[PDB]
Amino acid sequence: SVFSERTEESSAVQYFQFYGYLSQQQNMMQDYVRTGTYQRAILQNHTDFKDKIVLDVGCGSGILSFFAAQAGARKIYAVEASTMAQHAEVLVKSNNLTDRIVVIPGKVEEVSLPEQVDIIISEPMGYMLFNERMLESYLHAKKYLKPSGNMFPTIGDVHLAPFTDEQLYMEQFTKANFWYQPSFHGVDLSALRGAAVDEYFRQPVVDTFDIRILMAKSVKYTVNFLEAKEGDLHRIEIPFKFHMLHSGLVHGLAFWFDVAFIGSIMTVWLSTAPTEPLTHWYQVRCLFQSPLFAKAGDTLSGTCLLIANKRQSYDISIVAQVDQTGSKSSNLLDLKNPFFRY
Amino acid sequence: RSVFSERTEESSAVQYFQFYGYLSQQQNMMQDYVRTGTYQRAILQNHTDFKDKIVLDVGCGSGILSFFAAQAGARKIYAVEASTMAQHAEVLVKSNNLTDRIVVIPGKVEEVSLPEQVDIIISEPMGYMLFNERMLESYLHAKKYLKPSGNMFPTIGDVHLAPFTDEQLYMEQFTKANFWYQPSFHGVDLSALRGAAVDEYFRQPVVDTFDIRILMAKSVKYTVNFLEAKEGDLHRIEIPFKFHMLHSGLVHGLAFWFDVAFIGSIMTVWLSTAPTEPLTHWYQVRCLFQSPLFAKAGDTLSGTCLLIANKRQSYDISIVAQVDQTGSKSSNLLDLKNPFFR
Amino acid sequence: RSVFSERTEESSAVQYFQFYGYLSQQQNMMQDYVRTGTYQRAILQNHTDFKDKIVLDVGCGSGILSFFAAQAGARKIYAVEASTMAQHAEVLVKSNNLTDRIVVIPGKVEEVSLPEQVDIIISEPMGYMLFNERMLESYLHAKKYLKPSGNMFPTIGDVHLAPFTDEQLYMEQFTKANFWYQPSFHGVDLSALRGAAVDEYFRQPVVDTFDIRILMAKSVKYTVNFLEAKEGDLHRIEIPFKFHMLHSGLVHGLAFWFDVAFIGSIMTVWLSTAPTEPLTHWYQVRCLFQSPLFAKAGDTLSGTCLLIANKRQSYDISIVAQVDQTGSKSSNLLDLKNPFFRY
Amino acid sequence: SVFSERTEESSAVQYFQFYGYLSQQQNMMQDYVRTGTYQRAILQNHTDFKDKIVLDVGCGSGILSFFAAQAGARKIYAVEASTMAQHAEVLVKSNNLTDRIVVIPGKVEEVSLPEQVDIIISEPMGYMLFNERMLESYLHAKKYLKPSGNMFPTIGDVHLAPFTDEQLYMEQFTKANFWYQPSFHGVDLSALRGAAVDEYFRQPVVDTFDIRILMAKSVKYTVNFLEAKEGDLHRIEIPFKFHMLHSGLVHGLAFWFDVAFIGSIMTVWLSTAPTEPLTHWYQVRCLFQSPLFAKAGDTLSGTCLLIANKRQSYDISIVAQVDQTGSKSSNLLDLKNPFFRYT
Ligand SMILES: COC(=O)c1cc(O)c2cc(NC(=O)NCCCCNC(=N)NC/C=C/[C@H]3O[C@@H](n4cnc5c(N)ncnc54)[C@H](O)[C@@H]3O)ccc2c1
Ligand SMILES: COC(=O)c1cc(O)c2cc(NC(=O)NCCCCNC(=N)NC/C=C/[C@H]3O[C@@H](n4cnc5c(N)ncnc54)[C@H](O)[C@@H]3O)ccc2c1
Ligand SMILES: COC(=O)c1cc(O)c2cc(NC(=O)NCCCCNC(=N)NC/C=C/[C@H]3O[C@@H](n4cnc5c(N)ncnc54)[C@H](O)[C@@H]3O)ccc2c1
Ligand SMILES: COC(=O)c1cc(O)c2cc(NC(=O)NCCCCNC(=N)NC/C=C/[C@H]3O[C@@H](n4cnc5c(N)ncnc54)[C@H](O)[C@@H]3O)ccc2c1
Repeated sequence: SVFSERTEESSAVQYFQFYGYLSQQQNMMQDYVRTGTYQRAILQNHTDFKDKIVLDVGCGSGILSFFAAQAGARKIYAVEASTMAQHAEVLVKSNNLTDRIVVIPGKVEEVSLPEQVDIIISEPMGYMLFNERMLESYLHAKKYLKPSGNMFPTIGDVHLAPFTDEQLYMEQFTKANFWYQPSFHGVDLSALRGAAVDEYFRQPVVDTFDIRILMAKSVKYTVNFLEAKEGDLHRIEIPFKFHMLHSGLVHGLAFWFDVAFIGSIMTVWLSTAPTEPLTHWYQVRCLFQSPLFAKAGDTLSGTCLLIANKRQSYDISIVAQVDQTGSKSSNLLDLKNPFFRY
Repeated sequence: RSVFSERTEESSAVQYFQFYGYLSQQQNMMQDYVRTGTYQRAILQNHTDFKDKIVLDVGCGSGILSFFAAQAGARKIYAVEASTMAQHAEVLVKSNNLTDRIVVIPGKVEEVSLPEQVDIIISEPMGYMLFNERMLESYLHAKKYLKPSGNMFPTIGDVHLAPFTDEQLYMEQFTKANFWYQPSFHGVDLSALRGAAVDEYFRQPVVDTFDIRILMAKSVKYTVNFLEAKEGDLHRIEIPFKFHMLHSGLVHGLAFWFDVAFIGSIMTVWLSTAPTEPLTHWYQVRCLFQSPLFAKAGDTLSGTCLLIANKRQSYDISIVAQVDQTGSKSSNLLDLKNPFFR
Repeated sequence: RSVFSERTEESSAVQYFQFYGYLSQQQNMMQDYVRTGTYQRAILQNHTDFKDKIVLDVGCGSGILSFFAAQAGARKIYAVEASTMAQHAEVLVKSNNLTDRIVVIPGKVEEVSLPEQVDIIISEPMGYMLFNERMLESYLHAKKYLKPSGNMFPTIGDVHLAPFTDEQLYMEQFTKANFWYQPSFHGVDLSALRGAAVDEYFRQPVVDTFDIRILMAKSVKYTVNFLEAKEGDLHRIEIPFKFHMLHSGLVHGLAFWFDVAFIGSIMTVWLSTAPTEPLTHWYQVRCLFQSPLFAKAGDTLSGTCLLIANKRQSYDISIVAQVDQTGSKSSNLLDLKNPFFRY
Repeated sequence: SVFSERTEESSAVQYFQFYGYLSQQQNMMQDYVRTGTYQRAILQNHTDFKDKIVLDVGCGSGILSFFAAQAGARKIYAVEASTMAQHAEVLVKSNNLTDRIVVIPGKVEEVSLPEQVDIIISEPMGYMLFNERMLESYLHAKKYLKPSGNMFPTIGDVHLAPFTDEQLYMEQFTKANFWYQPSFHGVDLSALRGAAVDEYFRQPVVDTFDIRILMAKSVKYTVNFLEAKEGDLHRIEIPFKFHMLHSGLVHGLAFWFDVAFIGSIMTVWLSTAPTEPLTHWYQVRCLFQSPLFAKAGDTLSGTCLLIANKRQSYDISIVAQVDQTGSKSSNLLDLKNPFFRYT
């Protein structure tokens, strides 16, 4: 299948094992911004659901399918590949909805659906939007979507902005300097210090921060889920030209995302921005190896290149320069192995 | 088709060795002064066990124990390591001018070939609750390279189990599970999953430390003598216990810690992870009962702790316990692979 | 087959009047200075409502309110009491040389005969949560003896409801019920009864006091006007509510208190059992939800509190509540007759 | 029936309602002395149960029946009159014992059993042993007992001893003196002071005490359950002659009880004595209206007369004198209305 071809088995096993835990479902469900917004998006756009056929991609415990049911869906196919599928079945029976919600265990790339659907619902967003590569499963599911069918969410906006955080930058060196000692219990560890620094710099930092560290208005990269193909997410090139609002050292780029549910009655937004209440997605920061000095009114230009890998994540390549001085910085980061700093 | 590969799922092995490939994890272990200092003291104070001897270091990581063996006058030390840390160990051996004495051999100790038999094996094979990671088996497997009358460091391991009362720990885990009691979470009845949620939460061993005043009886000790034991002995570990209750109250579960002893020619040195001793990176481990047992001071609490090895480099733990005077019984099944770090 | 006997099981009536027969219980009530002092102030400061008037004292107990009516210049006071306390009231009337003004009439006010109509009725008919004991109906029944211009003291009653958060109260009741979770209590599996145990514990309204900082929204008020109401109005009491949440958190249930007003010709005097006011022997009452509802500040929590009168001189309480924004719902059934005294 | 003839309906309703609550079962079950001793008595005398037919009188949740089952009983009839019967049925099913434990709802005086039993088990003891008059239901149940048959418990011993407790005595007057005031909000209450004192003195005091208040070795009254007839408990006369071990004022008599399970293998005792760990039976003290002065070596003689009433309790008459001085005291107490003093 399409899933198996783009995914290493060792990664898939661990991934679905993780999503098998009720504790993880509870964690997601307790995020009121997440759960409450999905409910509002679905219920306030009830005419998009009333007597319609629905597909729920990666349904977990089934919450979104129950929201679809509350909004009057005739039939809902809830697909889930983890062992959570069996717990969803239990809930469907206990809530007397066996006639309306049909749980289908398996990958959405592998299962068969009996009929085409009017609307697809899912929560395919990982850290930095793209992590987990579930957006591709969501897009793959459009083979089951009728012409003029809708998708919830309809679009996703990834936001990038440059930040200054001297303490975050310096912390990498302080940690690595453990190895810069000539007699640790009689052993000279200094030769490994450079390797430790490299290791810490490969890790994107998952944490939140005060918005006062942001040095320019964000640049937005939009994926329209109605129009996009799976293929569009294998190589994601995000050019940026930031107009600097403050002078100082730029230590890296900060990432967050919004999604929009574009219904017939209204558009509802779910934001993970640092200006908004914290979600279980937090925000993500990728450091530069060396900070770039910019003055207010300079432009900081470059590219963020995300290359999909077989571990259900991305290799991140960031190149940036201050156009006025020609000072340049790169970094290469492994999105699969983030540092949780919070 | 090696012994390691036969008892280990590939997905588990990949993740395991990836984890131990990170310098940050080496640093974490090395910064435990009780662990690093005690290993150094054990080796150096028993220098005649090392002077002009051949040594095998099983799972050497960064190589620290091999450097200690060298400081104590070892003629030759084979340092085996299966993670990518092997390459960093090589770097340190060169940078410390010890290429004549320390030979790094990358690979699993079950798979590599050594040119000669050794006088002594050194390792840190202990995981959480001693047994986790199933590295004790690799350590014992390595005895095929040990000369007759060869020694092992550590020489023996003692696991200790004792009943505890901790209402706050119990209520915390119970309170989390009770999230799934709600009849109307955004209009959805979750209560059918409540039993399954409780099972999941109570299946997790709790890794943290505690005041010794929670212990309700003198510990029971199970000893593994590394000189005598075979790999096979660790596939199924049955630990009988009969506790003489020193205090009345609710027993919420069993607490576990371990000591190891380095039995040298000059002296015996102990490394203890007991709650009476300074904290180590092993902490201590508590297995909760789903329902606490009431006992009076002077009652006996008897039963069995059964550890069954699995292919994820850990153990399924079965605990059966009863208050003999009343016949109040509790049985519980825990997944040592998925601990809760408090 | 009086009105009292028809609405009341004999076993409940026996126990009820036996309880109110004890001097120790009278002392308990009389020692509440807020209660005794406020009744005295209401009566004495409205002396022209009593001066040379005929008075009925419904459920007079030891007779204290009748003595207050006498101090305020009443010509004649009929003091009705169904418990054996009637005989102790007679003793006090003689010992205080008021035999010419206070006439004790033993029996239920639904059963006795009074020789004439009265200008004003006085009583303390309020139980826990106002309605408990169903004495408000005896008080209203007594209006058959009231002249057209006639007044009532108290004149009106306001019941207040507000949502509260109290994790410790919730966990306490839950922790007690969880005794019945054990799979091996001396070798016996009790877990099949766990649901029934929880129902039983959560069916009990909690009588005690609390800090007002647990209240999560402004109270909703339900008013009974004693001058206008009929006995029948109290058989089924429906209290709708729509709370505008002032704080985010888990709502563990609803808190209840009441005020009564003595609306006299000279002034109105209030007796409040609110948690903002000094403690009375009525305390306050909390009905827990079996499962708490999460609300955010600015949500609305709407539903109904339905009180259905029973033959045990109390009410079956039905509470249905939902957070409108999420549709999270809780319904609960409580036995007001069997409260848990937590103080 | 025999139960209905000796019991007022209003008393029976309230009584069985009380025992219907899981909270009350839990209270009793959590008494480790009670539950643990019953289990030990049954299990350590397993040959009295192995393949035998058993009757469990007033089984409540069924715990004693489950102990009988653990000891190898072939069949157990568990009789219970409260709504707890239905909860017991649930536990029998949940513990897969429907083939061995048969719950029979109703009064043991009214139900039918299909066959005679080898042994009766029960917990018929109330406060001071006799309260609740359940001992009579237990004895009544012997109509179902085979000739060889045993009873668990087999015998009950009530203990009486004189005590000195000045603070307990004085406390009655301090409480009553609330009424000894000439102007309580303008009302002279003093006429009721004597009546308040009388009321407090009619109540037996349920709490525990240090054994150092006891002024003489206890006197024992034994009921042998194998031999006694229901009738024997309608009028219980307990003569006493105490040989005073200490000088001082005797303020009343203290009561506790032991029961013995006399099995084939061993005798097991359950004691509620003040020398033993506290149980949910506590101990009971009946005050004298006036204390008696005695010197060490004097004899304090008299009678405790318990007269059964239709409220499932006893009217207690206590008469005592110091033989050397002829100083005499009486008291009359209502066992149905005890004062729970324990804090
Ligand atoms: C190498 O090791 C590491 O370095 C590692 C290892 C780890 O495990 C780590 C875990 C971390 N945890 C963490 O904080 N994550 C944040 C998540 C927040 C946002 N959550 C989501 N909304 N998730 C998306 C929803 C998914 C659902 O859809 C189902 N589904 C997926 N695909 C299919 C398909 N094809 N067909 C059918 N159903 C499918 C799936 O099963 C779920 O139910 C952090 C770091 C780690 C590092
Ligand atoms: C939420 O996420 C989870 O679910 C999760 C779950 C978890 O359990 C987690 C556990 C955590 N930490 C942890 O465990 N701390 C206690 C251990 C401290 C001390 N460790 C040891 N001394 N271990 C043994 C030494 C091994 C060395 O030997 C090498 N080696 C092994 N085998 C062989 C072989 N056959 N041949 C050759 N070399 C071999 C290996 O590469 C190493 O260098 C942290 C996070 C977790 C998260
Ligand atoms: C077993 O444990 C339980 O289950 C339980 C359950 C409980 O509820 C418990 C309640 C407790 N205490 C309590 O409630 N405290 C504060 C609230 C009381 C505030 N006092 C009042 N104002 N009440 C109303 C006034 C009545 C007077 O009027 C007389 N009267 C009534 N009706 C008529 C009639 N038709 N005709 C003529 N006279 C009548 C009556 O005889 C009195 O003299 C304590 C323990 C409990 C235990
Ligand atoms: C309003 O406040 C008050 O005025 C008040 C006044 C009070 O006195 C209070 C007393 C309190 N506590 C108390 O008493 N503690 C001492 C007793 C502890 C040990 N109890 C027993 N073992 N009881 C004997 C066994 C009974 C079981 O046998 C069943 N059963 C009985 N007869 C029959 C029959 N004929 N047929 C079939 N089944 C029958 C019955 O249903 C039960 O399951 C608490 C509160 C109070 C409040």
